[PDB]
Amino acid sequence: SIMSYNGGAVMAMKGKNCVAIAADRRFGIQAQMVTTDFQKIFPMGDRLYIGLAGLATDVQTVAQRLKFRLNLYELKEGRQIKPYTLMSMVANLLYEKRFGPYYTEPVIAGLDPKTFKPFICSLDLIGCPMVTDDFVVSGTCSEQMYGMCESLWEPNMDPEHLFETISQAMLNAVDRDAVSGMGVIVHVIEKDKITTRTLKARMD
Amino acid sequence: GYSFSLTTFSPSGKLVQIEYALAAVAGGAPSVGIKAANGVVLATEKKQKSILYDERSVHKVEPITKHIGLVYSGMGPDYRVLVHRARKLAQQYYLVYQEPIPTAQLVQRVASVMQEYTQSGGVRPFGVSLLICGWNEGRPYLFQSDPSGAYFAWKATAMGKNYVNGKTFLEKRYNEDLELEDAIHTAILTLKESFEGQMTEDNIEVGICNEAGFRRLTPTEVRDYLAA
Amino acid sequence: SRRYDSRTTIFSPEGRLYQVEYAMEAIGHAGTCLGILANDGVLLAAERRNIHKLLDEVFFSEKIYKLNEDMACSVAGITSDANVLTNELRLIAQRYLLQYQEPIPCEQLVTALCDIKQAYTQFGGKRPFGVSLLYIGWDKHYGFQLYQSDPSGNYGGWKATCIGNNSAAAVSMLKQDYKEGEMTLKSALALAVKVLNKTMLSAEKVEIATLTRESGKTVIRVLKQKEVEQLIKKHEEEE
Amino acid sequence: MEYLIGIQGPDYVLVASDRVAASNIVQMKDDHDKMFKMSEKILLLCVGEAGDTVQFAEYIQKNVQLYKMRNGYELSPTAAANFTRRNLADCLRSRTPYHVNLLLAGYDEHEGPALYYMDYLAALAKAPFAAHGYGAFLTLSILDRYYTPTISRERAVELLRKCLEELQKRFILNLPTFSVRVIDKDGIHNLENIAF
Amino acid sequence: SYDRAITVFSPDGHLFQVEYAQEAVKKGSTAVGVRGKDIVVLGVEKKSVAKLQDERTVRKICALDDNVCMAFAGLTADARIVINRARVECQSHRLTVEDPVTVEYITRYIASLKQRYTQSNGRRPFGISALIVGFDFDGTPRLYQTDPSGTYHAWKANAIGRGAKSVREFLEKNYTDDAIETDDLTIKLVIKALLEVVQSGGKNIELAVMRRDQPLKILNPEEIEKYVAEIE
Amino acid sequence: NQYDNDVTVWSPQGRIHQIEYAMEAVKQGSATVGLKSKTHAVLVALKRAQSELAAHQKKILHVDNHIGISIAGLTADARLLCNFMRQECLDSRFVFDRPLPVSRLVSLIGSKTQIPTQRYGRRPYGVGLLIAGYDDMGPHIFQTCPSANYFDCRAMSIGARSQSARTYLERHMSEFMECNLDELVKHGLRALRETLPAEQDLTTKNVSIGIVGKDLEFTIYDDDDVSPFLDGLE
Amino acid sequence: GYDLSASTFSPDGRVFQVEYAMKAVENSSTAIGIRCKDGVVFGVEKLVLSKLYEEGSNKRLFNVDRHVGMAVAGLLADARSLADIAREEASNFRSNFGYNIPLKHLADRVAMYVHAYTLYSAVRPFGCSFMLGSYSANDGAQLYMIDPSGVSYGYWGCAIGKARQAAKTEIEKLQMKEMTCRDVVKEVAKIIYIVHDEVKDKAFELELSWVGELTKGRHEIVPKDIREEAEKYAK
Amino acid sequence: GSSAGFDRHITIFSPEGRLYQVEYAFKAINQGGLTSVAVRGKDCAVIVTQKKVPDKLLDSSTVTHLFKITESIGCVMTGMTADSRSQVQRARYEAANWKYKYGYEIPVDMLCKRIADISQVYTQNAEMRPLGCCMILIGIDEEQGPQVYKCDPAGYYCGFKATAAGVKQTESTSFLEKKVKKWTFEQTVETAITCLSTVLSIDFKPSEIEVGVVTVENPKFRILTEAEIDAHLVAL
Amino acid sequence: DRGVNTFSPEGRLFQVEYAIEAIKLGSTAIGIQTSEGVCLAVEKRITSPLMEPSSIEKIVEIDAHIGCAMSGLIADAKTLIDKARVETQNHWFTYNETMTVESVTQAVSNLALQFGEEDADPGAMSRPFGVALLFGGVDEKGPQLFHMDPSGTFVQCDARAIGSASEGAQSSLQEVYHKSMTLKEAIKSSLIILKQVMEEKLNATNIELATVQPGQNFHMFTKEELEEVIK
Repeated sequence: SIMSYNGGAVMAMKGKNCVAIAADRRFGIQAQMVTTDFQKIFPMGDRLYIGLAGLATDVQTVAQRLKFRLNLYELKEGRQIKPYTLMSMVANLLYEKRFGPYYTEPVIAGLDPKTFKPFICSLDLIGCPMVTDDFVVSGTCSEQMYGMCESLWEPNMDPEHLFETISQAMLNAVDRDAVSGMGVIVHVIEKDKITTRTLKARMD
Repeated sequence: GYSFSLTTFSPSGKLVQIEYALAAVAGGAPSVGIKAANGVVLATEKKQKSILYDERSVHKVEPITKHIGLVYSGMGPDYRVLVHRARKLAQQYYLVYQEPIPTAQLVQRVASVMQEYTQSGGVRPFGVSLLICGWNEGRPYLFQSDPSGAYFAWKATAMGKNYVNGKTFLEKRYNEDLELEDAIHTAILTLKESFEGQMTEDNIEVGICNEAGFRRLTPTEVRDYLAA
Repeated sequence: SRRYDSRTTIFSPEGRLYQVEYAMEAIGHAGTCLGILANDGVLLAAERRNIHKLLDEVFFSEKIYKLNEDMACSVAGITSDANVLTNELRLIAQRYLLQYQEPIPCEQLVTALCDIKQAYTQFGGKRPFGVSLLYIGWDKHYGFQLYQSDPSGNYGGWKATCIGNNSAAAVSMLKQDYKEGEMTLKSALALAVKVLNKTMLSAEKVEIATLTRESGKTVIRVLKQKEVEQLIKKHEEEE
Repeated sequence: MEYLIGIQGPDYVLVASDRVAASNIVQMKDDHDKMFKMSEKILLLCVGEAGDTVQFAEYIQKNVQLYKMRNGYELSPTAAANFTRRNLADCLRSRTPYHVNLLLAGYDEHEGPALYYMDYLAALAKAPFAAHGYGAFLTLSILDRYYTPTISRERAVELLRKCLEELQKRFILNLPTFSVRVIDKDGIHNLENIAF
Repeated sequence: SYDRAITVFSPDGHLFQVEYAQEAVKKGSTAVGVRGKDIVVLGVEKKSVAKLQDERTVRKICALDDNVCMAFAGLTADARIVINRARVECQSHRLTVEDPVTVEYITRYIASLKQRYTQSNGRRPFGISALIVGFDFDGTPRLYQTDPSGTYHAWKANAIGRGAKSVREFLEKNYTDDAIETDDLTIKLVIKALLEVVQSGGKNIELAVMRRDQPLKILNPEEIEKYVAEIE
Repeated sequence: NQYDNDVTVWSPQGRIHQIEYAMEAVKQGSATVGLKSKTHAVLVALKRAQSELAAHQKKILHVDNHIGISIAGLTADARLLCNFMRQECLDSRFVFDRPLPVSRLVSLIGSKTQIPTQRYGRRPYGVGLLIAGYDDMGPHIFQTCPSANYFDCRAMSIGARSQSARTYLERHMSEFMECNLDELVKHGLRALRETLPAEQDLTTKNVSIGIVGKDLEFTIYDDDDVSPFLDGLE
Repeated sequence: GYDLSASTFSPDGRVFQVEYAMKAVENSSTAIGIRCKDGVVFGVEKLVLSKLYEEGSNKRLFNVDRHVGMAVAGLLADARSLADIAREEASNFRSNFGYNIPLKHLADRVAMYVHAYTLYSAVRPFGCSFMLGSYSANDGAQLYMIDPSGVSYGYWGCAIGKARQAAKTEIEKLQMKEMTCRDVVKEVAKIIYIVHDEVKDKAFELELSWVGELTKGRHEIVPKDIREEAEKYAK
Repeated sequence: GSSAGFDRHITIFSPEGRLYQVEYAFKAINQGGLTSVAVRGKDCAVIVTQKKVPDKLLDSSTVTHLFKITESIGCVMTGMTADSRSQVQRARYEAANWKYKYGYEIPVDMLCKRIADISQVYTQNAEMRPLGCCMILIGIDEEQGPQVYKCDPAGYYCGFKATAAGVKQTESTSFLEKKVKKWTFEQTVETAITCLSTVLSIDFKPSEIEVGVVTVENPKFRILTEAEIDAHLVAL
Repeated sequence: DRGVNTFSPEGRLFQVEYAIEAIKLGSTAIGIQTSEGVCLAVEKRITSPLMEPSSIEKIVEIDAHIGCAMSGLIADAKTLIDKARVETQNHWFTYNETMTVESVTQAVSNLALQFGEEDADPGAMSRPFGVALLFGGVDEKGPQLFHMDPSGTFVQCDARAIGSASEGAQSSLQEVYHKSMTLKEAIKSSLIILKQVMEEKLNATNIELATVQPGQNFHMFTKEELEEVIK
């Protein structure tokens, strides 16, 4: 499969007044690991992040083209883009290559620039948006991520509690997947701070 | 078609064609735009003065979208092209961002189209000044795009015939904390300072803009506002 | 078709392009735009022409535009023409950043727009853009920079320069007031106020933007009403 | 299969590649150069399809040289690595896709040494050390076990020998000679060819 | 698209547009060029000597490649376009052919472009004159000069701009085989020719040099002040 | 004045000056005579040599095996139309495997030459043609011009001072049908002599001859082969 | 300078360039058309401007279709191009709808194509008028006339050219509605002879065409016998 | 007013801001010498027009200014003949295109707008001139009843109760004004015929004028015959 | 004002006529055809002494058997010269044989009237070439000398002179020319005539000379060769 060529997995979780986004760090061609610190999550604002799983080349291409459009958008109408508006912009960008699309399934996580209301969503390769009120996953180990997320997620979780839940979810999900792992990075977005930590994961 | 420009620079550094297009707007029917805290109001003189003409047939105040309305001064036929372009520009924006285009965004996109006709080959500049109003993020907006392509933000402005005397009177009655209802009376009062005969329910068109969106008032509504 | 053509892109008897020359006369009547480069920053000071009691504030700036993260510009002349050029500048910077994954150097951005203005005075049969620009920015090759282009596509780097209405009197007052190498942002701002007062001053009649560096990050910001007001009072004390 | 290898040290980046140009079952050349000089302190190592490598490598070279010509300064290792990834990614879904695997080595005055790994699908990855080809499977674990970030230039060359020696005893292909270069603050230096 | 013929013939067989483009070159800054034994000098007269102007961004002497450099006179905006085209052609010649371009090759290409703008629809001719100078693979100093019409010639010493007639005349009775004996007399020759036309000669004279197998060097304010004092 | 610069500008008299200005080129060229019989069609052009050392310019060109032409006016334009005529003739032989009827080819030229006279910027072909061919309807003589009008004639003459040649043809246009080859070629040479001034005469250096008949493919006679036909005139 | 382009209206609302193209049609020889009870008869007074021209050269009567005839007047070069255009419309029509194009539709199509050259300065208006005639078993006999501006009307008797105002009068006298093609041939031949100027113009040839029930709805030139039989009766 | 450059030759603004070329196209509408009148009733729309036919050689059955756009829409052209047919041809195409794309019949006001939009392009583009013709459309609306629209060469259009175009336009609107200031099918037809008659003072005969109508009970557009027109002409 | 394809009242295109007036300002070129070969000569017209005489090239080799001398606007000639070169190279590639002198001239004569504003793309000539050409080569018909001008009209001549002093040179060619001249005699007469219509003292670096014999290929006389012919 083309989507499992490089591997990878991204996750997004909704808390009380915060959101969390995590991803694996392994970059590799088929069964061979090249690096262990490949960026998958990209900042699209002060409190707006986007995770990208799938073909490594498309992950960088879509991430670079999204920044191009986002930059122009913010200059035109001097204001930070809203979480929901960024999802539409990405969908549009993905649906443009309807017949021969990018091989990446983005995950958006962030807070609104005026109300700080948690927002999480995930789109498919052709740009089909899907907003949820708990969590969204994307990657080769999506089945394992669902299992972990479904049984661990709790409504109204505080930043500390939210971080632990998304950490255990990703950690245990990537350990049951061969082409995913080599480290986990987590971004916990609050109202006045962004905490970024790397987890103690397996390296096999 | 021609590939050269019809609007060029003169010795003094002026674009005569654009300046001659502003003379067409100045001889047009008077238009009034007033921004009063909780909304915007657009009013225009619609005197057909011939009796056979069906008042309801055409309209001067047109909705560009659910929250944006439009008014003009100058050539009517040119205004129809801009209104159709503005409606297309708004729908295009909504197909990409899935959210109503901000009034400021639409005014820039429409002004860009008007600037294109002052530099392209084989075409003359539009002979119509626009007055766009809208409501986005709990805030009233009032803009004015002229034939040259330039646009400004206003609180209250007059257009068309006798606009110089319309602004002075508008500035002597405008108040910061003014409500829509009271703004609809000053907008009609400034329109009645050059209405020659008697202002009726189908003699002038009024458009209001608040948080519920843009809508064209009706004869019944105008009648009640005209009595007071 | 050959009788209505005004021939905008052709040479004249003395070897001069008339259309370009006429477009530079339009920039001489526009609002004054001045630029002063300091050691710790660069500023832009444009005189507001949109002055009216019924005029709303809405935008964050009327004459100053942010091109990208580390660059801002000031236009002069046909405002509608300036809207086409500023949008092209942002598209040029975004294109460079999508290709090299790094900010575009100040001179490369100005050169790309000057190549577009040069093309309108050579072929196409269209009138040129009647707008003069002033670029301020910071790059990793030459630090703080101040550029200035014109309708013909010509452009040059300056230490301090002024364009628009009464730009000749400002330039002459800038030469006898500028200190090559020993100019600070605070002292640069004072010089800008003394130049705008001479070629004219209220705080609503002017717009001031500064571009400085803070923690390996460019910061562009327009001085506030109060922020400028104080400056104007301090120049009155020396007068 | 061709072999590429790069090792980034504290303030230098060492690169090496095989010098064999083979057709069907015979080595037509034994002293072929797979390294392309992009600038004063930038080296591009390219391997892959017959005419694709040179065609792609020379296009990138011309543009990087053009950049300096009109700007005065040279493109940095990072900017050059992104420029070449963009170009390669634009041909991926195009009519004529370039099937080339490459390593970009360079030295920036402010960023220090840099080593970039780019596969044929145009995925750019920065690394302390990287390799390309079928011989990368037999030498990546050797680098893993002995590479340390503060490795000296003399130790880097010794480490490279071990990898090249592994190919002589384990690889089925015949790669006798290797081109060895090093990039630092002074520029690109031509080290003695390692032969067996 | 604009397809109107801009340059056409006149009653007495004259191309007015090309003659008007050459009139613009006479109003431009003076640029002299001298071809020495093992050195090539390019001097230009900085008309605008503003103290608030960044001198590095208004230079007239550019570089087309590692062995070819050039100066111009006339419309500055047109020169840039031409220089950028010549730069792209140099890299194209290094791609297809596996060697550097000769000075005449790029001069021929720049002249070819200029001529094309004098016989094309919807476009005026370039209003500049170039003084291409450089070295070939054998190490021979070349000095070519192109004009708006599209005709190029190889010279020994040439000046273009406002005071080109005077400089040329002065150069005619000053450029010998003994006047360019070394790498200092050639520089003193270029400065001498520029000094008899440039107002307040000294700080208004930028000049770069190019020696065999060597990049391009631009003498600064101090280096050029020593040559201006030496003369006296 | 204001109605003689473009071809798309009708004058107040219902004329197009530009089209008439292109007809002046045909009258400034060397005379050419084309006459036919019941089995043959010939053309006799008076090649003129401006310079004394220069060679007389060709006037008769080859189009096909059964079609030949004689130009008058603009040389470049004549080569432009000739190339088009050859193309059409080659098309017919390729598609229908047979010679393109002279009348059909003449109509094609009329269509192509008309387009330029109605469009802005374009100009009319400044060349007069004398087509001589032979198809299933016997020998033909067609005359085309810059106004895109073509006529089927028994005998024709165009070029400078060809009114005398034209007048001579009318007096003898009754014995051409029965006229034999040599007699038919003498009448054309005699008619061409009238255009020439009293001083000079028709030599073998200033006369070209194109002949096309039933079993005779379009042939041209230069200097040596022109003698046979020449020798015999008075 | 209001009459230099076709895309320019004059002060009194007139397109002079279109009126100048109709002035060229008035210099041409007179062509007349007459529709009888079962067909249309065409007659042009072809002016032979040279004795070297072959009898039949520069014919002003064409065959746009098997059932359609076309009589022209004005610029022959322009008229020939319009004849080609009419041949295409009729040919295209048959390929699309599967049957012969009605004369009214052919007139409409060509008239609209002629009207397109009277709007811009990029081209010039056609300088030639023409009549279209055809006969159908169900449609009957039709006769249309298109002028330089693009106006096309149906007629009973029509004339265009030099003496079209004098040839029209001599056409109203005849009762073509109750007449027949065979009898109309002579009538038309006589009309052309009366209006022909013999004091200003030179010599001319008589061009006669007809379509109707006698030719089985197919347009063709009037036979030599009939042509000469009507030529003697008109003399 | 004043003049500058080529304002009187092409569609470009003049010193006073007027389009002289468009003004000259309105003067070309009266070069046909005819006059059309349209009156709106309560259950119908009436279109009557001068039918001048001088020569008897010219077939009068082909000289009509009344054209059918669709099955429910009819119109009357006034001005340059050639321009009028061109415009009518476009209207038929615009109406057929609308039905194909949207699945329902084009409203009369929408067809008028579309035609007016096309006429406005000639006023902006300088390469081509405006048409010297006028159009008046009548028809029955699904939920509005009979309609009467008119669009001129300037690109401007409108809805009317009663309108007139041509040489006799001013007087026709002055007479219709009084008629609407103070209507059945018969009353409407008579009113339109009267207006045209009194304005020209010629006492129109059966084959001197053409009448086109549309009713609520019979939306299909049709042209009254000579006998039918004579039946309404002998009742006034 | 008028278009570039505007005919005059006489019947000549203005543009072409104006381009023929520009050919009477360039340096004089002389062509002579003999049985031993064709010889081409042309004055270099050196403006200043600082300019390199070799940089000026008025005589170019179209092919091995074809030479070409021009006059008028030299920059316009380069466009035509390249077309002639490619034309002969295409012929060789397609028919494995050399192209005749008449064929080459005709192919280059087809670009003469290929200009015009309207109804044309970006890569089209806006005006006609202001230059006259003199083609001299050797084919199956022996030595040949064709002459092409701005109107696209080409002819054949034994001795033709183009340029500012062509009128004067023509007379001298008619006086000193017969149909039995040798190649060496043609060269001598060429220099003599060229030496009378000049302003500068004709030396070995002031003029250009080239011959095309049936045996050897197109050859450009060297300084020594030119100096030994001036004796």
